[PDB]
Amino acid sequence: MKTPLTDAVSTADSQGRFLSSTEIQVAFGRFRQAAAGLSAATALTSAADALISGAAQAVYNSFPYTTCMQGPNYAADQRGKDKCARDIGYYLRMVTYCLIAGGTGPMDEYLIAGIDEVNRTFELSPSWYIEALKYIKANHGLAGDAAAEANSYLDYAINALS
Amino acid sequence: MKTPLTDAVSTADSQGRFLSSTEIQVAFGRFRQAAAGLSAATALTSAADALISGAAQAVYNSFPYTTCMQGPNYAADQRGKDKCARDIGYYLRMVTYCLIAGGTGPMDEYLIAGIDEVNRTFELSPSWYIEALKYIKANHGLAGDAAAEANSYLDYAINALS
Amino acid sequence: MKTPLTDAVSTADSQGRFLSSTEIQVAFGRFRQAAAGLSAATALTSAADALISGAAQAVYNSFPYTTCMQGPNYAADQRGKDKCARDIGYYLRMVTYCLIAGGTGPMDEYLIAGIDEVNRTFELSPSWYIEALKYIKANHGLAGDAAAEANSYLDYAINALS
Amino acid sequence: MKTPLTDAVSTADSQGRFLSSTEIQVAFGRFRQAAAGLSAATALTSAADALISGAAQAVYNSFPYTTCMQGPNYAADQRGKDKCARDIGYYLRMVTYCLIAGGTGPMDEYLIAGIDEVNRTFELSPSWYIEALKYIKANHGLAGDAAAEANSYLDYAINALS
Amino acid sequence: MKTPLTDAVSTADSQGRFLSSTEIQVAFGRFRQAAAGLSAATALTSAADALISGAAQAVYNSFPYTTCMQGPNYAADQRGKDKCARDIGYYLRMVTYCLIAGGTGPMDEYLIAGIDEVNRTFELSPSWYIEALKYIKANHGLAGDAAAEANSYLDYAINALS
Amino acid sequence: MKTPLTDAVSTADSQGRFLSSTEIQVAFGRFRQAAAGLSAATALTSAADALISGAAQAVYNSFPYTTCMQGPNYAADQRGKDKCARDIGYYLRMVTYCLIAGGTGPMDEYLIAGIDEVNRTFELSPSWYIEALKYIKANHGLAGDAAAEANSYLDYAINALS
Amino acid sequence: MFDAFTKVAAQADTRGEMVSVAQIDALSQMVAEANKRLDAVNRITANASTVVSNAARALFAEQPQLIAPGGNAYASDRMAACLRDMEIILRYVTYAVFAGDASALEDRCLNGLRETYSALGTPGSSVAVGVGKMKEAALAIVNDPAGITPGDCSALASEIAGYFDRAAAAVS
Amino acid sequence: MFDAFTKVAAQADTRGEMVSVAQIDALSQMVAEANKRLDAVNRITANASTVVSNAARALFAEQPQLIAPGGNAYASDRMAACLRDMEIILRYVTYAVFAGDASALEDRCLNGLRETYSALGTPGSSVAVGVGKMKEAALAIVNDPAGITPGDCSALASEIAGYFDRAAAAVS
Amino acid sequence: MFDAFTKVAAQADTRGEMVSVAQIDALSQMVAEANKRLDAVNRITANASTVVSNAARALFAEQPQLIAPGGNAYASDRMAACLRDMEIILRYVTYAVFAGDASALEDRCLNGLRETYSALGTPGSSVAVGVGKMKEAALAIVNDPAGITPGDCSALASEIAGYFDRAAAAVS
Amino acid sequence: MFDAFTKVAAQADTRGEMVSVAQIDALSQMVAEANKRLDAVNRITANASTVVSNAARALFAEQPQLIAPGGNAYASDRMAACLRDMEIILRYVTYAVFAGDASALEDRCLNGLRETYSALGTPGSSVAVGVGKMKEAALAIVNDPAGITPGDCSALASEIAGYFDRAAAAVS
Amino acid sequence: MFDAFTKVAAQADTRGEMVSVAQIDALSQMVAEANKRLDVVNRITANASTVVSNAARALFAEQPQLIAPGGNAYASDRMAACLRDMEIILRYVTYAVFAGDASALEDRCLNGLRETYSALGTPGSSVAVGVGKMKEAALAIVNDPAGITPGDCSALASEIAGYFDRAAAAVS
Amino acid sequence: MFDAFTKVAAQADTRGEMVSVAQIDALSQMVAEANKRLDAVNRITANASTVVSNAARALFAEQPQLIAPGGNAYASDRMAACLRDMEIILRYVTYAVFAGDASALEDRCLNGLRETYSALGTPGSSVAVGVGKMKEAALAIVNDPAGITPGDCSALASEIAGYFDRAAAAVS
Ligand SMILES: *[C@H](C)[C@H]1/C(=C/c2[nH]c(/C=C3N=C(/C=C4\NC(=O)C(CC)=C4C)C(C)=C\3CCC(=O)O)c(CCC(=O)O)c2C)NC(=O)[C@@H]1C
Repeated sequence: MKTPLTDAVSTADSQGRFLSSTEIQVAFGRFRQAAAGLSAATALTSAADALISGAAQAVYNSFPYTTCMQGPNYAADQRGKDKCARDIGYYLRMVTYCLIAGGTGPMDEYLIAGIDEVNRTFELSPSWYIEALKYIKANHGLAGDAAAEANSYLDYAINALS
Repeated sequence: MKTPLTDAVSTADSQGRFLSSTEIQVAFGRFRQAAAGLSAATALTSAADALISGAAQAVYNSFPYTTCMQGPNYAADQRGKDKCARDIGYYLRMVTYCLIAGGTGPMDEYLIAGIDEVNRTFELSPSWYIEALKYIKANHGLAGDAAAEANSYLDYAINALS
Repeated sequence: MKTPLTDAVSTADSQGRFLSSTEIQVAFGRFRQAAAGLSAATALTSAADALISGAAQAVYNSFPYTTCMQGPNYAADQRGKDKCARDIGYYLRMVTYCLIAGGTGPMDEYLIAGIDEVNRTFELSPSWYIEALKYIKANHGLAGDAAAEANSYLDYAINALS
Repeated sequence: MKTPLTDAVSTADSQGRFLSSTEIQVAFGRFRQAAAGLSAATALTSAADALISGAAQAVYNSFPYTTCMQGPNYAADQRGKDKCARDIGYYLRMVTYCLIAGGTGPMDEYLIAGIDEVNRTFELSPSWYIEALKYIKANHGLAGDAAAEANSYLDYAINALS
Repeated sequence: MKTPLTDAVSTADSQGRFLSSTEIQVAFGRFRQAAAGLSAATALTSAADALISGAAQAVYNSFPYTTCMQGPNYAADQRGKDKCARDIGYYLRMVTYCLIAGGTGPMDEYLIAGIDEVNRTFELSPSWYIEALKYIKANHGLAGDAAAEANSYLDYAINALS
Repeated sequence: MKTPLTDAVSTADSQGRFLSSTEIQVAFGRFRQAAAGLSAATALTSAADALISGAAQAVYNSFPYTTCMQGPNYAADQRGKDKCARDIGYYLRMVTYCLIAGGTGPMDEYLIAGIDEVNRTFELSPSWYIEALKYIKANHGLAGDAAAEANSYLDYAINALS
Repeated sequence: MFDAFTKVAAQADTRGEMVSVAQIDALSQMVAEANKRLDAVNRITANASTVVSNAARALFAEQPQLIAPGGNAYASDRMAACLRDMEIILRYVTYAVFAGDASALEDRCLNGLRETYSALGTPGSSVAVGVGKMKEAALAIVNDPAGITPGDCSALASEIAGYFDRAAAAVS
Repeated sequence: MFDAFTKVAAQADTRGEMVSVAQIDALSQMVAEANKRLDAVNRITANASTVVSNAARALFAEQPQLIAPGGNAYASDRMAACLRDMEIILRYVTYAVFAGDASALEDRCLNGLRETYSALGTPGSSVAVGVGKMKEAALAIVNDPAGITPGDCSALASEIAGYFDRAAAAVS
Repeated sequence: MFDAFTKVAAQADTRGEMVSVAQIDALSQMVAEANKRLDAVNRITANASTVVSNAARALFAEQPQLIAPGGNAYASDRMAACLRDMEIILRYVTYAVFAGDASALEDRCLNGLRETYSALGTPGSSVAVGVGKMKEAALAIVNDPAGITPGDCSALASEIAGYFDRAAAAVS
Repeated sequence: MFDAFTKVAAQADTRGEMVSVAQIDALSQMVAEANKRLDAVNRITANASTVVSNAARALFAEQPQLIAPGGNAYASDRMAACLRDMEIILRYVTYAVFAGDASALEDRCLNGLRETYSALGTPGSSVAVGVGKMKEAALAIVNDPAGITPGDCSALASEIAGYFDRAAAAVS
Repeated sequence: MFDAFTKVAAQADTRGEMVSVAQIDALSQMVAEANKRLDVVNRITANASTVVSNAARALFAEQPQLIAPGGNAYASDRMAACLRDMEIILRYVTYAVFAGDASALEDRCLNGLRETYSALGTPGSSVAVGVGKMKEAALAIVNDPAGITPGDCSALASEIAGYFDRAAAAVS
Repeated sequence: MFDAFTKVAAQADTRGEMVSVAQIDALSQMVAEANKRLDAVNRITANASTVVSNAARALFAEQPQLIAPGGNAYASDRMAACLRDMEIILRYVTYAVFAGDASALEDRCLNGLRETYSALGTPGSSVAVGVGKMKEAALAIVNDPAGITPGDCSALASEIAGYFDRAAAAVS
């Protein structure tokens, strides 16, 4: 579950050794970044709804066919319009989890592992989700380390979906 | 070679993945600690001779028999007296290496792996070296992070020879 | 390379045994089918251009956005329009090879292994190719066993892609 | 258990894949051969007693010592005369089983695996059984595919016993 | 190559240890037995031709068919009569080797491994060789330990064929 | 548990074979040695207390610091003076055991495996125990094979500890 | 595993008998309908990912607790695992049809599956519902008169239903 | 395994919720005491072999039946194994502290340990006493005022005790 | 595993004691009859495939249902497996005799065998009769006066019977 | 490995082409003679151990130095290995015939074999003689007019000779 | 592998020396530019799949023979393998930058790569062109003034170019 | 591997002959001196760590460059490895003596050792010197008249020297 702390414990454990100053240094890094990370999460949480509609609408703009094609993979009805916001919601929620944990762990485990099968099975296009994430980058409005960090996760999702 | 940097790379490489924000955090921790560490190394290096003779002398006091017993494992002659300082030198030198690298790596690889066989084969007592290390602790005269870090490696050597 | 003949030899070889009546029965099956198979291949080959344009045009109909979106994964220019035909070409050609070989082998090896990665990387939608294949089914105009067999490979590609 | 059908399913299962046209062609082969096979089985079953005594008697001719040496591996008493026929019966029965299953399976599993240890332990000569099988070939009186296929199993036994 | 000496070394080496009093005791065992062993070898070697003809002839008596049946597995010609003596020769020679090495090693390696395939392939009956070996037992004329030991190898061959 | 008998059985069982004259020869060597060995054990047992104090005392002479240094690993108090004799007692008892078994087995299993970690952990010097065993050699007063064999175990302890 | 032939040979052997003329005819007849069996397998297979995905969709719409956060099919890991099971159960049902004997299915798929689900907390009864939905779609696909020689497939359809039914019974 | 952050992220996910303003503050606060937690790990670690060896010695003095011939720590092989366990338990305890979550310790060390000991005939109760002795020595080492910035470490010391305490509970 | 010596060393060690003058004498006497023990092993071994094959034959003659089609020794696979078992039990009996202690036999062969047979449907009681027939044939071969220095082997015979007996008891 | 079909599909693919009306015809033709090819395989197989044993016998008669003590086929180990090779070579020849393409034989059997023999000291030229003898007996068997529908098998016989010949060429 | 620090400790150790005040300063300075090094790592990483995919597309456009049927990147198997290599080389390039030392890249990636390609018939020179394209896109991405604190990254950019360049040289 | 006996049996078999009265006598004589051979093995073994450690010490004092930082025996890892090699060589020499044949030593130890040292950069010639010192100490220990039945061990001593010599030759 890739986070600085669990990752450090994990190597030590797998080499049968007590934590050394290396792992303490890992912790230092984590705890120093956490300041920015926790901020950015509170920030994203509070802009949650604006970000989700925003993104959803962005995707419908880049890909207008998704709001007119019939059939369950698209958002021409309200059912689908809802599934879509739900999923973008999921992406953003994971990003906040990443920010809190200080690593991709939570997104790795709750969203990315198996995404390829879901999208292939249900005929969803990764291109759509990439657009949603792109929007969240342009519009989250965080500054400094909170920004560079949140962006790292948003870009990571993009890389997974490319 | 256990250091924050090579450790971070190592896990990423073994999971076949690009470095994420976790490993960047590792590097932050490392680079922040480096300031204190590199200082402490400079300090120790300059006090090199006082520390080594001081230590050797400490050991000969705790264990006077080592300066009178005949035979090659002991320091009753100048030959032994010199091997002994050489060894303590090696310990200290590794401690500086650890400070610089930010982890036990260099001591693990140059000194620790194999020590148990050397001491058994040549009949050297771990208790003598523990005493030398204890003296370096009491007398390096470092303050703050430099001190907490150097002591971590001095104690680690002590834990390895116990 | 999954074909009745090579599959039969393969098991026998993995069990370290000479070919028995089982594998002769496999070859019987294969040689019987081949009459229909080689015909169907000759037929599809001669309808090659009508099928490919027809197919490409079907896709452009189901998904008109693919002929106006800018950028390389789409066919709004002639470069793309060509890539697309080329790819449909490839699918049909593999189907003839499967018909000849009496199994999916050639498509498994030249087209199916790795497809997922190509489509993800270059942002090509499996839904597009699914429509090309559906068209080839509806319009190859084969009868009897040639048809049942050709369709089995066209449906397989669709299952791999869905 | 080597038969066209189970062999087909087996490979598919071990490759984790649904059955393709290749495995349908295996079945075609099997079902086509079944007609001859099931006939041959009916025929051999009805000539069971003539074939068994005949064979037993052939063996006793080729190897007359077997009907006079004392001791349990031979047929100088009724006990042994009976064992012998029982075994010849087993061989024939297995041949019918193969004819029905469309492969060596049943004979591999009920008779062939372990035969070498039984014959060594009980001092039975493979040469005796070989002569029995040779007789069954000469005398079953089958035509066409029924013959070619029965003979394949009779010869397989001979090969196993060589 | 199963002999007290090489077995001893073999275990020691596989456990990565120097030879202890155990393996010295193995060698005591071996060297003590050697006196009898080497004598027995000398004795068997000098009665070699009487033993071989004797045995061959015994075999031809127990199994008269072997001197009348046509075909290459039997001794109805000189060619086969010669193969037979050759083989009995081989058995006896291996027994001497086993007496000299102080274990079954030489027989295991030169004769026993592969015997079952040779006798199946060339249609030679183990019963025949068993009879030769029985004859060598009854007629070697050795006394005491030389007898108990030589007999042990003769019986071993008999157990292997069987 | 390294002894001629269990070693012999062990190889045979790992090669899935009945015992042959090789292993009988192993038992011969053991049973032959056993006369000297069981006598040696009776002798050492009855000089048990002289040998233990003797040895303990010898150690205290070679290493007088052990009787003065404060702290638990040493014998400055009666507590430690008792631990020490206990331990030497253990070494001697194991040596009797090895004489009885005819191998290092019992000492390997009760004493040797793990000794390195005990001595490192509790800070006990192998040198001390080497001096005890050296005294036991010089003073057991055994003659002939008893002596050669008993010394073999004493020396093996010394090798393990060196 | 047994196929239809091999299942019969097995029982004959424990009795030490040669297959009776009646039994040989029974198999003979199963031979004569070989082509329909094979169509049955080609059609179900040639539509497997539609059969799966539709049944999974129907199921989730019918049972939203499954995919609500907290539900057994929530999380991509789990959803993917769930689709995977549908597909596997289908795969093993087709193997049974092709061979004309339930064993591939019983031995390598159904056996112990009930206990697997229980330990994980997967609601078997839900899986059965999934399996049921696939059965209907499968059957409809075999029965469709388009592009095939007309004939009676009803006995076969009964057999295919059978295999689905025990898959459903076995989890649950 | 979970660490303090990750344990919260897990629980929020099963609810499909973002971590609440309260829970982010709770974590924030645990971040601000970061330095004491790491001191807590460094000091226990930097003294591990003393903590082990002294606890082992006290235990044996207290319980001679353990090292009397016949007892579970008699024989080099077994003494070494026993020391090795003390050391292992301490190592996992320190992992738990560092991560600020018991899971590493529960999952990779304590779970099933009681059954292991019972099978072997190792007196778990005795292990517990050992673990207990290490707990005291450990705590006295984290609480020592020499050479550190003065402050309150009482909540942390309570957390550390907890981890030890569950280790003693788990074998036993 | 233990041999005669090693069995006694094991018990002495759990007491922390050196073997007593009595116990050394008991061993010493076992040494003095070493030669008969070894004959015992050589003779049984040197006739192993006769001992097995004859026992198996008498068994089947006595118990036809074993080899009648349907029975647990019918089918070459199973017959071979069955002789193999006879052979194995005898192999482990001779080990026991050689080492002068039942452990090799108890630990590596008998232990769990009853349960194996039960699971498979092998009639253990039948195995015991097989074991028993082997026992008689073995004992007659060790006791045959031909070609050996005359002496008393009755104690040894009693030991060997012992080993066989527990082998029969253990499956069954 | 390739079979006749697949070897042609491989070549067309590196050209990016559909097989030509000519090359489909060539394959169509090879289909029409399927039955002979399969007899070819059945007959050689159904006589495999006679083919081998007789060839090995002729070879050793012809070349006694092979089985004289010291020679490469002396010692049971070696004799057995040698029969084993004859058999393997024949097994891979029949695969070649069955697939209608030399690759199974080239890739999995012949390739590197010359170097294997060289390292061991096996006289490859001898192996070739063995192979050659097998070739004749095989051919004679496939050509026998007894019990088959009369027809021309000469092209097929020429193919089979080919596969033997390259085995012979490959070791040597 | 070495990182910047570790590489200097290695060299000092083979000389039995403590790192000189000059060499400590050199590292100290490398510490002072830490942030820039990490941005570069984050920037190349956070754009990996665009860097790869665009380079791959440019390459194939420029070199159609690679994707013409018969070329080394024709067939999905091969295309995917090819993209996979692009992505690997890039992954190891970023490791090298992060550690500030070429070894991760030399040892675990480049070493023996030339020989692998030669064996397979991958045109190495082509790969180098692919690596080259990635180098440019990478560098432009690290150098982009948008959304970063302005400052001099030239030396670092020169370091990054170096790693790419040896990747190119190593295949080829 | 061969032992004295087995080496002769091997040679007699490639000739198809029974060992000659002469060669039996030769072995018989080697049997008669058994006891001295075994004393040779026991005495070298019973002093192995003295033999090794002393030779290691004389070597380093003679060749300081070996243990100077930078030298092949510098670093604990390397020193330990070097001691380990001395001890391995000695172990295999004693095997050779016990078996009375050089093969154990030739095959399992010396063969390819020269090429291993060359690749690592261990100075073989130095190893030889080590081996040589061990040779002298060993020989002095086997020849010591104290505590043994007086006799001539000169031929044995020559054999033992031999084995050490080829070890030195093999590596240098
Ligand atoms: C040459 C190396 C030196 C030498 C040897 C020597 N030894 C003997 C006699 C015996 N040696 C043994 C050896 C052992 N006995 C044991 O119990 C063990 C371990 C269990 C060993 C290794 C034995 C049993 C004997 C028999 C009688 C005795 O104790 O002396 C001799 C006599 C010749 C013989 O071959 O038996 C000789 C010459 N003697 C020297 O002068 C060299 C220094």
